[PDB]
Order: sequence, then C-alpha cells, then structure tokens
Amino acid sequence: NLYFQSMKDSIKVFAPATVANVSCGFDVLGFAVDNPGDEVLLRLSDKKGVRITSITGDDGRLPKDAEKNTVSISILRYLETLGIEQGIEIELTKKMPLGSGLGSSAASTVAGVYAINQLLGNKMEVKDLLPFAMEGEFLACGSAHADNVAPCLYGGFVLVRSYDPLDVVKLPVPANLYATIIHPHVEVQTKDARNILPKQIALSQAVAQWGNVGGLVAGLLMNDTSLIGRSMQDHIVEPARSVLIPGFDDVKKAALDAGALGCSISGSGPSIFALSTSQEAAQKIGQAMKKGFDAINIGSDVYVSTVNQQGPKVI
Amino acid sequence: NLYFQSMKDSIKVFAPATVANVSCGFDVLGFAVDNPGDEVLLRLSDKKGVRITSITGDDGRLPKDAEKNTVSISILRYLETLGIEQGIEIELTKKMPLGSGLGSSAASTVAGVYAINQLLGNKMEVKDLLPFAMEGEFLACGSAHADNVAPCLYGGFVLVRSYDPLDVVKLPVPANLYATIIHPHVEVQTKDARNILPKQIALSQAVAQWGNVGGLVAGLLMNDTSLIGRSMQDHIVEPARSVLIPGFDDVKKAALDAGALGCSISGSGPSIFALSTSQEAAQKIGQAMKKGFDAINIGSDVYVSTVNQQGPKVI
Repeated sequence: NLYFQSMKDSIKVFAPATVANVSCGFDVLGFAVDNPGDEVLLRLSDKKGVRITSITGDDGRLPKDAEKNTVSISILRYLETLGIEQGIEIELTKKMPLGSGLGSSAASTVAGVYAINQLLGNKMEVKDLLPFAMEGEFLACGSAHADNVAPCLYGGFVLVRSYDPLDVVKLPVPANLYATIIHPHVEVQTKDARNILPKQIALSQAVAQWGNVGGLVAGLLMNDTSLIGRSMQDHIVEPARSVLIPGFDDVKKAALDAGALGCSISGSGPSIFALSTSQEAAQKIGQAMKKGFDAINIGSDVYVSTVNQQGPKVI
Repeated sequence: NLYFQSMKDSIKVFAPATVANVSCGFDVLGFAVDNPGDEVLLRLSDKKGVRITSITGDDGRLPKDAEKNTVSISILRYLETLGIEQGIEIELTKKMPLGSGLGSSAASTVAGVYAINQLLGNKMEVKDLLPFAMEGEFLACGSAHADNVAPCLYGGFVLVRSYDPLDVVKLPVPANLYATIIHPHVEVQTKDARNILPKQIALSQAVAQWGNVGGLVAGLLMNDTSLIGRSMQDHIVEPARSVLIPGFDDVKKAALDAGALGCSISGSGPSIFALSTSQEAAQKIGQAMKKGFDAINIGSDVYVSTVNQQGPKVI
C-alpha cells in the first residue's frame, strides 16, 4: 500500500574530497571534507554500453575510453554484478585538480557508483557499494585507497583496519574540529611520492608511530584536543615526502604558529591540511599557509570545513 | 579543624602482574590483572639508609645490595627528591615468578614506591610516582617498560603514546572482558626475546600493524567485541618470539578453539594470555591452554580475571 517511483532518467551526484593519512595514520585514517569534490551526471540510454559522453575540468588528461576510465569501469561492474542490461552515458565534471593529494580519482569513482545505484532504484545498500568503487580504482589506476574511498562514500572519519579482508570502521570526531586544506598550484607526481617511501623502517620508529596512531584514535573517540595535538607526529612518511613539496617546512611552521593542533601532508600531496578547534582558528591558519606559498610565488586555494558527515550528495 | 594521623610505622603493599603488548600493541598497550603480583613491606628505621632486610620467593636470584636493587633504588630516589632523611628497611616477597612475561620487576618497584609514599603521609600524587618507578627500573635492569609500570601503578588498561616525553593514557574497557593468563614452568630469557626481534621491518608490515593498534583501541573504547577479535593480530613480534616458547602454536590454537577473542604472548613471555567475554569462557580457555602444556609435560599456572582497575593495594 505504498508506491513511490521516480520519473527522472538522469541523476547528478557530487562526491567530496578526502584527506588521507591524517599525519601518523598512513594508509589507515581518512576523512571527508565539504570542498572541493567531483560531480558525475548519468543518463539512461536505449543504446547499449556504459559510455563517456564528456569530461570537463580535466585538461583532457583523463581516459575517454570506457574500459580505461575509473568511473565507467565501476558502473559497468555494478551493472554486471546485478545482471542489468542498461545503457548509461556519463558526463564527468572535475571540480578539483588531479593528483592534488585530495582523493580526486576516488571522488569521481564514488560519485559514479553512488549515482548508478540511486538512479536504478537503490538496489544495493550504500555500505555495499565500497567494493565496486575499490575494483574500479584498482582496474584503472592499478591501485586503490580505502582511506580515500571509504570516507568519500560513507562520509565522516574512517579507520581502515585491514585491506584484506576490507575492514572499515567509522569513528566519531569532535563537532568543533576543523580542517584547513591548502592546495598549492604545482604538481608533485603520485608516482614519485610512492617511490620515495622507505621499503624498510626501524622497529623503534614503527613503535613510535603506532603509539601515535593509538593516541590519535583515542583522542578522537574521547573528544580530547590536547592528545590529538601530541599524537599528530609522523616520523616515517612526511620526512620522506616533504622534500617533494615546495615550501612544506615553512607552510607547516606557519600553520603551527597560527595555532593548529597539528599539520601534515594530505594523502600523497602536494596538499597540506591542518586541524584546529574553531572556524576563527581554521581561517587564520589558512591565511598563514597561503602567506607561506605566496612568499615563494606559488598560487594556492584554501578550504575550511568541519568533517563532512554526509559523504556523497544528489545535486 | 581536621586531624588525621597514622600511628603505623610500617606498611605492606601489593602490586599486580600486568600484561604488556596485548597482541598488536607492542611496547604501547598494557593492562593489570588481579593475580599474581608482588608484596613489599617497609618499616621506618632510626638507622640511616634504605636497606634490604629480606627477599622471599626469589631463589636468591635478586640483588641484596641496595644500590643494585630496583625497589631500594626507587625509594632512595623518592626520598632524595623530597629531601627526606629517613631510614627504611624493605622486606620483599615475590608472589610471582621472575622473567615470566608478567611484569615482575615492575610490580616490585611499583609496590615500593606506592608503599613509601603512603607510609610517609602521601606527599605526592599517585600520578607523580611513575617517573620514580621508571628511573628505578632503568638504573637496575638498564631498561624500563611503561606498558608494565603505568598499568601496574595506575590500574586498568593503558596506552603509552610516547616514552620521551612520557605520555600515558588510561582507556576504558568493557566490564565483561576477561583475561586468562597461563604461565608455563620453563624459562625463556628476556635477553633472547629482545635480540630475536627484527631491527628493520617492511613498511607494509608496519601499516598492517598500526591499522590493528587503531582497531584495538577503537574496539576497547567502544565496547565492541568483534573488532577486538579481528584487531588482535600481531604480524611482527609474536612470529619472531614464538619460536622461543615451547608449545606456543598448540596453546594458541587451543585458546582460539575454546572461543578466545584473541590470544598472544604476554610481555616478553613465556606467559600467554587470552581475552574473552565471560568468566565461563575464560575458565574453559584456561583449561584448554593448560591441556596444551600438559601434553608436552610442562607445568603451568592459570589465572583468570577482569582488568584490575585498582592497581596497587595496601594489605
């Protein structure tokens, strides 16, 4: 005795940028922010196949071929799993720069999967879309990051406890916790940010790090601020990668002098994030980081928000 | 308009065994149990100096010389810090075996420091006794373990977020969480358990581990059981040390088949602990571990308790 149906034959979804690693939690912590993000539009087609109609905000850098593109691969797999024969056209709009360290590929992929699922009448739980977004990323870029993908899809702050099997845990965070993201207008390759990591690390360095990861998780779950500040030390990854990011040391120091809880590389960079406990503090942190990059003549965009609990959004 | 004074010129304190490492949290997680533990008796003396009168349960293995013994060093330092000239005799009773992986040296040291502080009228906060217990351990055994000492002194379950500076965090744990400890009657050296650890580990192994440490901390703070089970995997330390512990693999398997949440080496071994969610489960886990060591003709003692929130205790 209820009927709902949608007459829409198209849908537009927005999916948010995410900050991965979050200082000491390399490969295991990530959270979503409000901006920026990507948009995906899907229309139903009587003509078969998943096809890419158009890509914008791209500089023609992304694969137009459907079997090479992350979004089309994801959607194709979803349709195959459910045994649906349905034509789909995709228009993709990048509202964020690629290789920025902000989970760009993830946002597109999550946008597509979320989109297809809602458009075809919510046949799967949002929870269960994660693997498709993962396989999509894996098949396209040879490499999937759950600490980008999970918070992007689920919203909020996430611990990726294991990759195999995929074990993801959403954590509460204090409501007055703000993230300032600065994205410099320069491109550090993801490739060089991977290669530069050590293959081996000292046990005592690892212990120092997993102490901190525990300190950070406890600090968030318990709404304690002072513990988070002290726990946001990264002794392994940031010292290796920071050489790739122009002005990193000055920018970090400027954020800490402006009163940040802590500050590190976002994902694989060159973006940098800082945490603070109010929107006055977050803004002046953003202003001081901007002033760091300006002093070396590098253009920059600043974003300020609390953790985005929504995740993707129909627009 | 209040007077309290104690006429006692002696005091006896008991301090509990602790379980360090707790699976994946090598050097950073530890918790206290009810039994076993050590006892320290202190008397005031008109004759000067801190002196050891007697040691029991020892096999004469412990240093009788006051400048070589962990308990007397600790107490001497405490007295010096506060600028007190007071003679003290110490009688020490080991109610637990040495090098058992149960924080034996820690218990003695914590017992002494707690004792002296209460006996001389509580001049310091319990909180502030930790460094003295640390310096004591360091000067005597050349090596101090906060993940034994802190939970011993403070009670409960502890995260040691950093050693320098010393950053300790007490965490809540579910009230129905039980620990079964089995101590085999065989001695694995602490020396060989240190030397056998890798000096270097792969980054991907470290990541796997700090994911787990986060998974465990979140699991305890959130009273989730299933997450703790999955988070208690140690891919670095236990595989290296378990060769030193006779029957380890069979004993672990027997605990897991009896329904343990998880099971690993306690501190540096040869003791083994398992976690479960009821006192029926903890007991049958204990029985199955005992049966593992009996089958290789090694004597064993089993202890079962919830996490000891009290810490030291005047007796």
